[PDB]
Amino acid sequence: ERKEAERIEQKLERSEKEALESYKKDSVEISKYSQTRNYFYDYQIEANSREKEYKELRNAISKNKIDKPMYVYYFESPEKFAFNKVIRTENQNEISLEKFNEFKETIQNKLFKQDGFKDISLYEPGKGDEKPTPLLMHLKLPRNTGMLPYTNTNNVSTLIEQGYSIKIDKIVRIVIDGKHYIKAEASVVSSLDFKDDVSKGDSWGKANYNDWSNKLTPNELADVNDYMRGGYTAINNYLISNGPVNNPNPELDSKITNIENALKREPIPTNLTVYRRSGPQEFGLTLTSPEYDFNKLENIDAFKSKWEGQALSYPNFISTSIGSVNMSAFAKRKIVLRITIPKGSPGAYLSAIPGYAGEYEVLLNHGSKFKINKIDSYKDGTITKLIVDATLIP
Amino acid sequence: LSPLALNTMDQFSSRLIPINYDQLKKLDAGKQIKLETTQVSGNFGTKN
Repeated sequence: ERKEAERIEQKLERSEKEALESYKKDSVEISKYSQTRNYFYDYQIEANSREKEYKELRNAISKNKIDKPMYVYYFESPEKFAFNKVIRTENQNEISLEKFNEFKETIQNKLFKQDGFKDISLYEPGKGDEKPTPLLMHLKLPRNTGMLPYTNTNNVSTLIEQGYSIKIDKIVRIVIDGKHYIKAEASVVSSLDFKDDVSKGDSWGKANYNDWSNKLTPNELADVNDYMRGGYTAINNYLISNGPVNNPNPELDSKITNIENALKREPIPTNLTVYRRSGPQEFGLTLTSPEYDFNKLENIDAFKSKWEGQALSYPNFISTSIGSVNMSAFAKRKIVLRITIPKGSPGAYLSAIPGYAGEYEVLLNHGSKFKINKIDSYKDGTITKLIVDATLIP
Repeated sequence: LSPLALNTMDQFSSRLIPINYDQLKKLDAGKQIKLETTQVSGNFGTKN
């Protein structure tokens, strides 16, 4: 479809032309920068030499869209589907029944999100195409997604940016030119997310939760404000210490019930992802522990082995920051929790109400269960921090 | 400037436009030929 590509490339001005030219010879490093971009401080995200490249590439990708859902196809490494093993090596031909069994059981119900530029195709991988990994996934893009095909010296390939989480229903074994491959069918889940849109996130929060307090009696609003202003380090510690079992008492049970009712009163209308900078003490680890030191690769590997796919829970009141930038108050923490909140789930925006209510603070029900999907790391100066794709379970 | 000349009918401008002997007689009687335009092709420009 070079005719469409030449029709659509003329409307691109010089800036998009240079962005695509820089992409064509340096796709790998631009992409690698694209996955890990938004977790740095508010200063680094404006003082790099590739931030403009990312912005203009996103602009070019979102310049032209698709009017209907259409299927796309590409090769994905199993490492991004919470599989730390290798299914079948490059020189081998066939895959084991066992390896198929663990691979299928590993992705039973787990949603994985991708947030970088990537190369996809609209056709099955026939002859003349390179095959990086034994994994094959047929992806279903929804309506109005970024779609900017570009042409090489002889052939044409397409580039998209992902801001969604994908779920795989079934996997099968197929034979392509004498080798065994795994074929997965996946779908794109709609949601909302603000990687760096501080203004847009603030606007969304104030638009939704400005009318929040209009439905509440003044006494309950005053109680909530007082509790979040003065006793945030008291009730949380009381809940952590297993109060209802050790020392039952109504003076705090009333507070817990009122806060739970207020937080359960209003569910979200649309899926959002919140970022919690979890502390090492939350996972029961201390700064002097060798497993805590994430500078080495083996500690990251061990944490992934023992905590990827495991369940999590927060007996305290959950506080989340919608922003993805590193904050001064939470600078030293290496673990950032990427909680995906689906529609109908508890959660209330506390920054819509006036005053300094915190850092984009959002409160949820105590004792909430969490599901961990994947554990990945990025370079942060000299140290390597930690990201967990938490999921909220009813 | 002077008007342009349209005197060929084929795709490669190599065949002139003929008429009959009776049509020639009608033209010699003082009758006139009327030119009607039916359609016009053309392009527009899209500016980057």
